[PDB]
Amino acid sequence: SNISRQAYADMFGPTVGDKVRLADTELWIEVEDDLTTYGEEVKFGGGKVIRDGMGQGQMLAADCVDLVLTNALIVDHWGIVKADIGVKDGRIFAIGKAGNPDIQPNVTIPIGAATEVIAAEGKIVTAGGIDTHIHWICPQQAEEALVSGVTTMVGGGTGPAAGTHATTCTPGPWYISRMLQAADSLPVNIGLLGKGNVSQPDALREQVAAGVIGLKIHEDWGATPAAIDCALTVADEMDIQVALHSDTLNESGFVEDTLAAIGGRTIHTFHTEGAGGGHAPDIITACAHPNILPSSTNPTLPYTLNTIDEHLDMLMVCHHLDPDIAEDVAFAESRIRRETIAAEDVLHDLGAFSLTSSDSQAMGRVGEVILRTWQVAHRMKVQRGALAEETGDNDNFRVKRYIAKYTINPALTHGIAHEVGSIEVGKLADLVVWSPAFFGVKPATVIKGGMIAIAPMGDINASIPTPQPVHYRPMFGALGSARHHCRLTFLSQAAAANGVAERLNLRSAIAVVKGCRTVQKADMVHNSLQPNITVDAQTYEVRVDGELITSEPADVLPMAQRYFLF
Amino acid sequence: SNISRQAYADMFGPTVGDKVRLADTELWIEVEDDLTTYGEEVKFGGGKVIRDGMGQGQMLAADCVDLVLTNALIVDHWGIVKADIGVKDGRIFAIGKAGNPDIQPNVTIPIGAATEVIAAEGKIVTAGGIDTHIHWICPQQAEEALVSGVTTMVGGGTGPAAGTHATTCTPGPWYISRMLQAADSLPVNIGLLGKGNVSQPDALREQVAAGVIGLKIHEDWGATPAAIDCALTVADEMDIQVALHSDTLNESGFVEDTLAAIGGRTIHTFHTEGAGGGHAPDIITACAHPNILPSSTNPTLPYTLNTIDEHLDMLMVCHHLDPDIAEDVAFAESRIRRETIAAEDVLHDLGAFSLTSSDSQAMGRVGEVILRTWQVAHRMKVQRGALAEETGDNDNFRVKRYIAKYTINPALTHGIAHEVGSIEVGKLADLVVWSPAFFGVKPATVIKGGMIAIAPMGDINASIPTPQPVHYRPMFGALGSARHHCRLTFLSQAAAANGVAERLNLRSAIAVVKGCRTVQKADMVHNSLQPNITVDAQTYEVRVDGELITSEPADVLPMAQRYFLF
Amino acid sequence: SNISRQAYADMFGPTVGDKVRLADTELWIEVEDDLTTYGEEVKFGGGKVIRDGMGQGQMLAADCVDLVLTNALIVDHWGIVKADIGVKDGRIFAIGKAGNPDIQPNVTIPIGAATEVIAAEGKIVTAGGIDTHIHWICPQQAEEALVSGVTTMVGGGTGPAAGTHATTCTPGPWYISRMLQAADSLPVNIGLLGKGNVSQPDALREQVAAGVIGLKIHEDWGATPAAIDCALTVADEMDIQVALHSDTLNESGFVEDTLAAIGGRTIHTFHTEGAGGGHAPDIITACAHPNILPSSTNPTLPYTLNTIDEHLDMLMVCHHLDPDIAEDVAFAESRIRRETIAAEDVLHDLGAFSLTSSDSQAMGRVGEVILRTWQVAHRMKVQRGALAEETGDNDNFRVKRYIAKYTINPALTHGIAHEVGSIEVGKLADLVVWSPAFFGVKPATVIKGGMIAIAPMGDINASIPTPQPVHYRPMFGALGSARHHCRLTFLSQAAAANGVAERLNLRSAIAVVKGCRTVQKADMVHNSLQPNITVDAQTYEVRVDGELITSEPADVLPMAQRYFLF
Amino acid sequence: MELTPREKDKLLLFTAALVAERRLARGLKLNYPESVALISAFIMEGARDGKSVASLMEEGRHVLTREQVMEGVPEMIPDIQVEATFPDGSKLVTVHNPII
Amino acid sequence: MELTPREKDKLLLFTAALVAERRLARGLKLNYPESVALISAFIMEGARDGKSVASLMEEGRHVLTREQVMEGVPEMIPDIQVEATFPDGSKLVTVHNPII
Amino acid sequence: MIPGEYHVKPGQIALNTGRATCRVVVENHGDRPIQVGSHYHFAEVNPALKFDRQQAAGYRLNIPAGTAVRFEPGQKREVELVAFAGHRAVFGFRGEVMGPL
Ligand SMILES: [Mn+2]
Ligand SMILES: [Mn+2]
Ligand SMILES: [Mn+2]
Ligand SMILES: [Mn+2]
Ligand SMILES: [Mn+2]
Ligand SMILES: [Mn+2]
Repeated sequence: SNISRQAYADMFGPTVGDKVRLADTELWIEVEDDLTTYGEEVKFGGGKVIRDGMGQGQMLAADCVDLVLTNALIVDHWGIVKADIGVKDGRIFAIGKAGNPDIQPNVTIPIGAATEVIAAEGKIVTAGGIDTHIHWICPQQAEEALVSGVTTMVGGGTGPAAGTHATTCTPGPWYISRMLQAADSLPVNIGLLGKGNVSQPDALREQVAAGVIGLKIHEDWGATPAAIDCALTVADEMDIQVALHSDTLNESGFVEDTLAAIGGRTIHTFHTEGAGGGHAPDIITACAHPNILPSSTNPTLPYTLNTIDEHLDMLMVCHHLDPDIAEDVAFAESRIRRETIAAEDVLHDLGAFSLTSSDSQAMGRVGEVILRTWQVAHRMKVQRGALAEETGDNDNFRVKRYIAKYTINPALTHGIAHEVGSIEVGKLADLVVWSPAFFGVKPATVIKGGMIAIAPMGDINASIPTPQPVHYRPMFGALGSARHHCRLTFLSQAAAANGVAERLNLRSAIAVVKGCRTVQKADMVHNSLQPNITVDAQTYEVRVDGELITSEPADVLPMAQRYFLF
Repeated sequence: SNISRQAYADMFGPTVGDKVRLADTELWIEVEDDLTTYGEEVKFGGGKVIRDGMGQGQMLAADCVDLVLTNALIVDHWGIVKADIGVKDGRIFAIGKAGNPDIQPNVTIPIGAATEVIAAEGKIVTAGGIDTHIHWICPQQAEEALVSGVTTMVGGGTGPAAGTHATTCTPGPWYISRMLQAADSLPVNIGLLGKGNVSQPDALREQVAAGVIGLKIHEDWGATPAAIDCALTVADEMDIQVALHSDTLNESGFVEDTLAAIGGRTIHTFHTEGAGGGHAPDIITACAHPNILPSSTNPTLPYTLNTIDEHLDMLMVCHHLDPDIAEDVAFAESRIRRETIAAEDVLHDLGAFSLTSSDSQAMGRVGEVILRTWQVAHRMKVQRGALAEETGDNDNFRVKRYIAKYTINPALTHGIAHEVGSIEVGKLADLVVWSPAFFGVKPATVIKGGMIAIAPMGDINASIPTPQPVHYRPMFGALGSARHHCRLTFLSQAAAANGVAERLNLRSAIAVVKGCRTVQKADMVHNSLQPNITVDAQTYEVRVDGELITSEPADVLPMAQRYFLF
Repeated sequence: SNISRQAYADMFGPTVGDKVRLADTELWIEVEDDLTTYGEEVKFGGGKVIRDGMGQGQMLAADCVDLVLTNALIVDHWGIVKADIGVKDGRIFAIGKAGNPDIQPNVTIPIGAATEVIAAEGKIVTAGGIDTHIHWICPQQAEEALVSGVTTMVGGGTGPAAGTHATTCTPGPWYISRMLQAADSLPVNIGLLGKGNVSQPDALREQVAAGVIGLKIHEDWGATPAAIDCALTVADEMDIQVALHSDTLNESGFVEDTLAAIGGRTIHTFHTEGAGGGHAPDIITACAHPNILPSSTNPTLPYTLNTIDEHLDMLMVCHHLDPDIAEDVAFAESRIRRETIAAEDVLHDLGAFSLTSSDSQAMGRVGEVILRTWQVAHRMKVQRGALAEETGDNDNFRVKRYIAKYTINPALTHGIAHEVGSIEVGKLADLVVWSPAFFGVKPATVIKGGMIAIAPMGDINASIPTPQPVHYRPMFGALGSARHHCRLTFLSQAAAANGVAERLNLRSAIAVVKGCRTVQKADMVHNSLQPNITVDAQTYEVRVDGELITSEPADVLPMAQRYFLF
Repeated sequence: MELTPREKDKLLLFTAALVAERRLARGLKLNYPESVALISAFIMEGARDGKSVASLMEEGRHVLTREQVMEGVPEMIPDIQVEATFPDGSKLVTVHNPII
Repeated sequence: MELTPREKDKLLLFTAALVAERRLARGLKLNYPESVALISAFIMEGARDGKSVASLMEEGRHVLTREQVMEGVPEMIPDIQVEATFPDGSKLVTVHNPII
Repeated sequence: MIPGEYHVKPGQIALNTGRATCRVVVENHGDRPIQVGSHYHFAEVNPALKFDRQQAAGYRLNIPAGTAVRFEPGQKREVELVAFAGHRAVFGFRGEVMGPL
């Protein structure tokens, strides 16, 4: 028949042309396309469409999806469209029109007896976040991150030890094997980084052979040109990524010396702004090179009123510095610059910085990677208006540019984009369902490998799952063997060949990293800008093409006091 | 010598002829028999009987029980007797007189070095409850149910997804295999139900071959006569049970059409009263047929002052209905009838309804199955007095009739009575110890497969286990491998043959279901009545043999505000 | 250059000659030696020593330690020295000078790429406690004990059952196998004790063959001379230890009869003072014999103002006694003697009592074994001054004597000293890091088998691990397979040979007990005194060599209200 | 006490309500979680007192007003649901559009 | 409410603070854990009110004095740290030598 | 400012366009109410509804997906049907076709 657009949205979610506000921000998205056939939408419930002989067919399991997310508003680097998502064998099967081919038209995602259903109408579906800057200080970090919407965690550490507090390094074979084993107990995909600070290649190769998918070069372990060059040599020959936290003291040379030692080889620079570490005060200039994949740690995102006051003490504790030792306090202060902190926000908006990470419990907040990326986006719209690439009256391009920062780009940088990072067929089903009012803050459902791992849950004894108190509790996807079957442990090609998974008797699915050496700044989705950026050695001012880059500190932000109890 | 009856009861628990009040209800039980030899009772403690050469013998492990529950007051469908319970190899060894044959008379349960002891004097021992209407919305439901005294859980679901919120279905091979694997992490015996709504038999057979012990036909997935007939055909050939939630809308026909499609084949009707779903308004008439095994979901048990007011919203949320869509609200209201709600209580008291279940988080409370069954029993005594079958001045028969509702009858209906459901030799040792003051509300000890799985526990650091705070905490029977060894995963005969447990690498004990097709209304212990029941299409009045059936709503109930903090 | 002693201590911890106060007690320790080379200390942090080519070398994993604890103040039975601790393969590698041999002198513990670092400067490192008197009433006891600093737990039980409430016995093969399996889920090294009360040797041998490392003889199961002699015969032939809780009632004879039945064979007497059980009122005289290894349970340590008032009710509940039964209350009172309670404190100070244990939830507090041993030490210094063995102006000898009570001595007594009990090369890396202000009360880090298992942890979402709230949370060493690899399950030589670990499919590391029969009072480190002790049958006065032994009850104690919230 | 898992879960709701209650007292405009906890705790004590389900479904809408909570909060809470032990057992209370 | 693990963790700090707050009220000299909880809870409510980080780093040192806590307690707390949601998001507050 | 608010553009959606339809007068002769779904094969509804079943062959209700049309006892009303598409193979319901058509 005919139905008004409003009633339609209330029933099946927004369609082409409708706009939606992301949480309590100023960001608006507009549905670019809708893959449904009007009047043929599948809906589940009493007397609804998905029923035998109607929206559900007679095909066997092999011929129908296992899980269907009906009427989903997909937000991904590739588009903001309305469609049905099909999941088969723990992987993204198709993005199309679900239903029964027997009686419905254009059905690309067949629903059968074997098909479970998740109603996504009026919700936003995104890929699970990927944090490539984890400090394994405590296992409780995984639950915190999973609840925020991050399904993959890469980093290093052995627990609450001095080395791990300061650096993302799982030192050597024994600690690597132990962490690889302990990873099985965690509801997130994991990848370990070893200590790359050594001038003897065999000491690095053993670690890669033991299982790490990358090597962290950290100044606390001595980020000298010899160490850097050494890690990059082994990386080049084993197809693993190198993450760098450069020499803040300028002890072995300045930023240009580090850049020279790197020698145009692929590398991931952590906290490229510098507050989290790096050559004082211009490590930020690294974002200008093609072999550099730059990222920001979250405490400096976005520039706000209390950012500076907060940073000094935070610096001290993480790096085991002494507030009484003059040299220890001067080097901490040379690290915090209002100038570079303000510029970072803008450099993100332009696509000069390509990733966002946490730096969990070592100058970073594990559950605020997504939340802060959107707070930056909001502030940049407010201050700088629409991007040059925007089309139409929405912020669709700014959303694609920012979502890619914690999804696809991190996945490309660490060589796991073939497995995760986006909602594309063939990729593991790591999805997150959000209610528009809580986007980026508190997820409605967090799916892992095709099974819900964590979700808000009310009174276990209630007559429905909605009565208070409602708080995040672990679901079946996080239980014993189901968990193993729904998570990935990323290994290096070498470790895989050596049969490390068999020797350690790892129970989860194994995935291998590849393509870490060939990625470059230009491959970073929507964030490939290489600016002619300069930093004034005295005033610390950041300039791109001579023009001054800067922003103002926010006094109030969205996705903050309106959603949290504390 | 001689000892007064009172002092005797205070020392060894009540004996033949003594009466005990169940919690704060009006129900009284009277010890029908005592299997001890007066003066020869075994008691454990300092200077007590169970000691080397005295109440403990010299026999090897193979010749003595592993666990003995001394001086237990057993309440089961078969009797209310005082005796010692012996447990060997995780199963009920014997119900008799424990001790040392060397010096004591009539010892049937030998106590040796290998014998652990649980003092049950002054306590009531019952079999563990069996809930055959579980919605696997969250894993936390198992702990809630176990604490209430239910040791076996049958149902379906994949977690907090639309399909599971509304129906008890684990859709297809992949989700079945995943749930079967996740089941190992749970401290209760489990059995899964697949989605039976399909008109192609092969789609049902795969699910049975994948591991389900039953098929749920639900109206939300289309409970048409074709779907019904299809599920029953496969059930008949694979010896699995079918649970039905009929067509409330009368869309495909009325209750008589559904009954006709069933065609005199065995079937379990969920919430036969109808409020939880079913042909409006007479699905309740199904309890008159011999092939129908009828059960009630707990929110309508018993009829009280707030029952009605509560139901409308509860209906909406569970089935994904819309309060603004007229058709969605009319069908919810056509489901709630004061008339049938009142009649249900009485139909239970008579033995017309044979089971009680929860319908966990989908119009049911997981931890109130036992609690509500007894609240119904109490209210029925209060309103209708003694049953025609009562003998003596006690409520012994009414207790046997009601306890069977959540123990043996559910076990018979789903083909697992050979493994659990009652305290009989050979059955798995799933027992629950209760203090008379907390019967049906809060258990003293919950035993699973011979090991305590959960119990009230005080200050872990205290000098004794009794100091506050005391709350239920998991014990050894719920830990890793001990848990696997103490729980059962029920498979279909087909899945067992296909080596599903080996392929999925399930770690728990495996049990197979059988005898699902041959059970009938007449086999339901103490609840085999087939009444000539009619429902008035207009007034909704329920009549048995023309006489009106009804009861009054309670304003206050026992086992409620006197025991709970919230 | 030159640095003042104060600034030196603030930077690297105290050195030779400095004194440190243990928590808020009157006990002072003085650094006896320092194994470092001044100016060559290794320190980790930004710009610190442990960096590539500096304090970190180029050697492969096989040639460097996995974990190094820098600048640790070691407190052990063998000395109170300042040194670096190296850990390799989960075991104590060396106690020396860590660093890079390439540029540093006297390096005995090489630091390489594979080396993780824990900063221990300004902290006290000790071996993990060993409680040989555990009642497995609930699994939650392990976390409580681990947090207090006890890494090994020996005892028996099947959970919250009458037998376990009263005695430390895991009755027979089935319950033994079940507990051995459940032990894998626990973060502490475990060893089980079987029920040794039987006069048929084969009934004891089966239990030893099933896996117990000892046999508990308890009066509640009949501690007759026949039972005692029987257990000792099997112990002698299978190299397992026997723990005894003698006949309090004097039913089978007096203390001398029990001593006679023992017949000069090795044995561990639990709660030798008697309040926790034993021949009334002189079981305390057992500490005079060479074959007796005496220990105290913690509630009577130390003698305080409320000790007596507290004991009567505690007695009743544990042993299932009746306050109305005269004989049950008289025997409880004959057990509590101010006289022997006061003497116990002094007998410890002298080295007559050699061990301290808990007796968890059966007249003992699981998390107060360490805490109370030090409270006794403090009170003894206060009342009796320096020991005859003290040298210098410190309490170094009293600390070595008392620490051995819950570390090495318990390890020797139960035949596991080859695996744990002290900080010596080759032993498993079960270490505990303490801050001087919280010594004996709340640990900074608890390491198990080379991995941190539990530690104080702040806000998981914070930018550093220190923000509130800070409370003990489990770390990686307590997760799945990592846990299995870091813990030990002690088996009897027989069970090991029978392939019990393979049959039960135990996943943890297996260790075997040996040398249980050959240990004697003289082998107890710093606690080998065999006093000519007598107890007056009427007045209960304890006398050693005719002189009266006694102490006064404390009104206030350290490590109490200053550290606890409740 | 023998507290079951559900009684222990409601202690969380109660504690969350103490937080909101104190803030409302200082005169702050409550946020999302604060509002939910405050109204939910109100209903539980309603049941404890013995008020009927129908009575509470009404009174629950008069706990907090639109001028006592932050902007957008009322629209974020289309309804509030909580269960408590009434004299006649556990019952579900649904308050529609609690904040006006 | 949809409480995350961190919001639930802060409920522990808040409850611990209620304990200390009541004891201080009876006029007791607070111990170690009590002091930490009391000052930490003070700062959280500071953020809720909207006070800046700098303001709190100061005010936090005037919550409890040396004569309100047991002997040795001030020296056991060289600094106090807690994070809360300020109007501009989560921030870290470090109070040095809170007790004087 | 309303968190997550929609800004639906005004207008209407035309449902099931370009498909054969037909009107049918239906009368509920039963004593109990009957409610029919949008995708249910009309020709196989409850036998108590009286209408030309021959015309409703392979048709369903021309109503927005997921909605229903109720019929109280004795109710009579005209409804609009729209033709099934896809393979036009009806399986299930009352089992009257179980195949193409
Ligand atoms: Mn860094
Ligand atoms: Mn970092
Ligand atoms: Mn139902
Ligand atoms: Mn149901
Ligand atoms: Mn004892
Ligand atoms: Mn004991």
